[PDB]
Amino acid sequence: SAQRLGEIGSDAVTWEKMQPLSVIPSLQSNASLVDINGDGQLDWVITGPGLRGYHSQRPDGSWTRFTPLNALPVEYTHPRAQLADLMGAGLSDLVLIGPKSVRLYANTRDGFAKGKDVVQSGDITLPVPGADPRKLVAFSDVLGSGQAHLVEVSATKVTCWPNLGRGRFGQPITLPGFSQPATEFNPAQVYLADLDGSGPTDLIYVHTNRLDIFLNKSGNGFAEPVTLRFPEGLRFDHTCQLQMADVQGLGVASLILSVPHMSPHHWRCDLTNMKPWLLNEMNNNMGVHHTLRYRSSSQFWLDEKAAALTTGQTPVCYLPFPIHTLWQTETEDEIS
Amino acid sequence: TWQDNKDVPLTPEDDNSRYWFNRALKGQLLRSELYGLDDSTNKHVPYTVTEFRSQVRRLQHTDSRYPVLWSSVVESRNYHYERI
Amino acid sequence: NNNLAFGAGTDTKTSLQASVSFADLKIREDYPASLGKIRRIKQISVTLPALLGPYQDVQAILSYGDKAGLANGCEALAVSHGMNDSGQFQLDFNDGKFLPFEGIAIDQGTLTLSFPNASMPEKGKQATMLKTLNDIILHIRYTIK
Amino acid sequence: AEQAYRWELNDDSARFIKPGAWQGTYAGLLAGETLMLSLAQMEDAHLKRDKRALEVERTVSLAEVYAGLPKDNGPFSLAQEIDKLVSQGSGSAGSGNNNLAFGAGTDTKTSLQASVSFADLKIREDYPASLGKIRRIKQISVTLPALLGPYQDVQAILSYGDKAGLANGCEALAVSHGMNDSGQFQLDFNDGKFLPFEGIAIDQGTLTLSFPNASMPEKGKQATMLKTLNDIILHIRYTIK
Amino acid sequence: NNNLAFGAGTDTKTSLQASVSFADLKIREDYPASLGKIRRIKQISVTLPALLGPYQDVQAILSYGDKAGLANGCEALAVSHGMNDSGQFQLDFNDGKFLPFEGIAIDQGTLTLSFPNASMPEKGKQATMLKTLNDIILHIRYTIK
Amino acid sequence: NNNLAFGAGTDTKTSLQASVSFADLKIREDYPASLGKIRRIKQISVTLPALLGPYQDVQAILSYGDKAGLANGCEALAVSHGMNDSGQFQLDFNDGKFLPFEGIAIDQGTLTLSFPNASMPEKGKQATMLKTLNDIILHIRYTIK
Amino acid sequence: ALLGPYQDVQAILSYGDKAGLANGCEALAVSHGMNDSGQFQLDFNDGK
Amino acid sequence: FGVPHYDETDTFLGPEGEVLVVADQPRDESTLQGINLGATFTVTGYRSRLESHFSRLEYWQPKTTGKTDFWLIYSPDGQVHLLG
Repeated sequence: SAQRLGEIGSDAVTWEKMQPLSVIPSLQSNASLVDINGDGQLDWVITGPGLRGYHSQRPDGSWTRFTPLNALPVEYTHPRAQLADLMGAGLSDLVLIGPKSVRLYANTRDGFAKGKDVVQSGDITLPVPGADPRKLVAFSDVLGSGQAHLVEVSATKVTCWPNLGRGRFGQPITLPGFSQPATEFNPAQVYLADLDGSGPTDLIYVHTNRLDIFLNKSGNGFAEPVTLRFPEGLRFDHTCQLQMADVQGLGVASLILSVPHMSPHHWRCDLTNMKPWLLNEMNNNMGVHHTLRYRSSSQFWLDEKAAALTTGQTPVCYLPFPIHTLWQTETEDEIS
Repeated sequence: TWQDNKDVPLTPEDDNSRYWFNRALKGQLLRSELYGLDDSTNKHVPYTVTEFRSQVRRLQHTDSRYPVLWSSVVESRNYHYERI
Repeated sequence: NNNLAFGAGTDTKTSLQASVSFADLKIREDYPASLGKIRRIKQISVTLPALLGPYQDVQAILSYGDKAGLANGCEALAVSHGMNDSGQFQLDFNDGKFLPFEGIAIDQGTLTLSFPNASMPEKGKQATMLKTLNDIILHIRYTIK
Repeated sequence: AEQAYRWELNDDSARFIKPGAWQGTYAGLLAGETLMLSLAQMEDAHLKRDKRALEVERTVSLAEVYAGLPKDNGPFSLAQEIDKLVSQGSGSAGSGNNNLAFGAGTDTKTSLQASVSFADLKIREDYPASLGKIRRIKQISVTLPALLGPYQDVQAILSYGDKAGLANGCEALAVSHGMNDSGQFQLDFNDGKFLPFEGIAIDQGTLTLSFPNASMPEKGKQATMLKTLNDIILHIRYTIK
Repeated sequence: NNNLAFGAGTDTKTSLQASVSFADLKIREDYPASLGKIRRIKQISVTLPALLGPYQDVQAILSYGDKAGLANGCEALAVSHGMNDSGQFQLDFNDGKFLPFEGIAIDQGTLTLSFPNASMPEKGKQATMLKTLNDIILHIRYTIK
Repeated sequence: NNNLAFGAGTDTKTSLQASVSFADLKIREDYPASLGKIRRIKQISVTLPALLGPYQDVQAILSYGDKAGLANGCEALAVSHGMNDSGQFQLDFNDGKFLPFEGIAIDQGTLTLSFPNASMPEKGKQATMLKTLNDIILHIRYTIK
Repeated sequence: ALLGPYQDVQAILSYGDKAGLANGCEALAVSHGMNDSGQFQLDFNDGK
Repeated sequence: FGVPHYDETDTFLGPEGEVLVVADQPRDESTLQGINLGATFTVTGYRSRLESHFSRLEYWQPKTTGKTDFWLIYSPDGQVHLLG
């Protein structure tokens, strides 16, 4: 788990020594831990020959005993089937995609709805994930709208089909600014993340010893990439991983690379120390200055937890949302 | 629950109802203390204690998915200790 | 030979049946004559894009109307789960025995899919499930000689 | 071979082997040849009786079955009765052949077991008679939707108490982890031998599943794992012919 | 031998064909002559990047333009989906029989890939398939000795 | 025996080879002598952490020592993806024939891996691929008798 | 979780009373750490 | 919870950001403050799930086909507002 490193209130964060867990969901096969319910908890969802259900990882570190699903699509486990929020409910719907239509089963939280075949209009042709090894097809909020859209990334352009709900997509648009040589381009090197943090997802391309960040101009194309360099020896190859998460509680994902070779080695790259675009200063030009500072809710949790560790308590966080809160402000009198 | 224009004590049925009843109170300040921070021995007692008791009155429950509730502080306290 | 109906047999009256003519599917026209005129079925798998509840299993059988010289049991296939299903617990193209429907020309004949306990008002069981079904998909594996 | 023949075909009237192949008078000459012919005849009959039977997978929720017992039989919630029983090592639930109890044999007194009849499962109703009258079990798997401690496994034996012509050892199956478990480290249908329960009729007979050391007062082991078990699932593969 | 064309045969005029020489693929040059000279194909798999939806198949045939010494049927391969596809429902290098195209020297002769019923004015069934075909990828398994 | 070099043979000058000494690897010292003194290679697989395009192949041949002590072909192994590759399209320990390098004592000799078309000025293809090669990982399966 | 994919375990599992075993069945090689065995392939139907 | 259906099953929110529960039974009305609306409107009263103001909201729908719909709010202080 994660823990406060050092003194309570310190910004440092570390990890706990791994512990075996006292309760294992069992039924490990044909299953994964996802919030299928969309309840703010993770459900160890199992599927298969009479296997239709889940166990729930409760926020208090415990488990809900097996609960069956009310309805599981036959196609749930179909190759190429996706789980994505296409209803707009924040729930992952089950869907299959072909160039002119999609088949969607709405997530009703306790199972899925009778699905429907959604025919796309006009000349809108959807990308089909897996259709072409040279291209990346993925769902992402490339428009910064709060909804994932269907996007295709090639060496020369990014094409995106807006999510209009219920599996319907809008007229595709081109988002220029992304570019790699066709020879070098490989979807495996293409990452998506809102490193900016304001909503639109940035496009990231990884090279040995370097990384190109193409900032997403709110769905209007991309900025010329910023090339960052990796530290000496931090080479990157097809076995190497790249993770992106707000491991620092800054409200901004940091990038983590790893080299599995010669024992796993890991590196982190921060692009900030603070969340971009929050309002952090004010001045009335009459001698009064204000400054604001913010901290993730997850940092406060690390401290609530740390205090409990000294009092012998086992508190529970009921909020799996690393959202910033206002932490500190000050008012300065320029005159006195 | 509001019945025949009376404020009638209610045991809020099952979890569905309990949920809406408790939900209705979110954000309500329940307690507040003002405590000085200094080197005196008075640093172990607040100057004041403020408390609130909130309530929820059920008004309508036809479309049971979203019962109509109203809430307020039914009562409150203010204790003055002055760190004594 | 391209229809829906309940079965006529006494213990099939509550079984919903669907049927199709292979001739009408015109699979034959999908390939040039010059590749050979012998086009025959090796195996058929079945997909049923419906939803199943906790213990809701699929009760269905796919069968060729006219046994037409087939070895015993080759006339039909069971369906249990509905996703690229088959009439056998292990599908093996090297089994050594003939597979269901093997040797039937893609050219003709009527194939039927039976759904027992499909009649809802008569206290059906599949009937509840069938209502969630959006299509019936066949996977016809056939060869050309 | 004759017995195997009869078992596979659900036909015990069959006979190919007759006495007298060995004649004392002639010192047994041609006794071998006599047997070879009888074997060929058996083989022929086999080949002409075989068919590609249909494979039907039918799962079973034990809880549904117990929950659904007729009022007269006394239905119950499996999960609830189990918990009472681990706490009460002397109790019982259900009736007839659709019940829960600690086993009566000395070795089984701390073992909690459940039992169900095939007659109540009524699997036959799933398909028209006209599709094949013989309906027999091929393989039964077990799933146990319960929680386990760190590295704890779960112990149970699935068995058929009506053993008759069933091959030696095929009267029972081991369970260790659930998840479509079985009594084999490797399930192989081309093993050449019969699987547990293979050849048991769909319409009748009683199965039971036994969890040893399920009695909580005795500080057993399954007692605490059973506490988290919400159902018992069987996956019964059977064929129709 | 490096071109595209509609076929000229009587049942191929609506069939779009692609043809490539082996010689121009310059496979041989990948390795030193000192490594071995007999360089022959064991198996060919095919990928057709295209927008084929969940249940949309593709009818395409790859064939050798100079059948000579090949066992019957080894002159061609049928593509059904185009995702590392192959010449059989089950691939087994231990099948016991020769695979399609097995034994063809890596730089001799030519291949042709057909897309039947694909001409748009003729309402070819595949015409809309080809509109999304972004490449033809061959996967050639060959050996050196 | 622990070096890199371009080959001196007629068709090897544009081919870069790497080599290592078994004696220096000292796998032998990992286990006690009391376990048995005979330690021999069963199989070798290769991983080549690098960044390759969707259709970019690796061109490399693994080879060992004095081929005189080996069955024909067991002196070398092909590398194509660099992903725990064997020199076989199918790896099978029950093949019945010896695997490449099978029976070589882990104690001695030089093993090498050769990349053709690695000289950049000569427009070698591996020459640019290799700019991203982070390592060469050998996976040696060997046994103690 | 002892080792990553590119680290090896050198260890041997053995049984004391080897007298009733076939030669080599007295021990198991350990090198992977994840439900491993002392052999590169495991087959219960192997004739040995 | 997803894209609206643009039919009678839709849940609406009042300006404060809250679920509008049908408060009362529908009635027809052809005028507003004496204005002939040109269509018969079906009028449904609404109330927020969590009360805090007791304003009444109405959704007017053009029963007579050819007109559009609208919402009214009747404020506790006597103000009336028309939207959309």
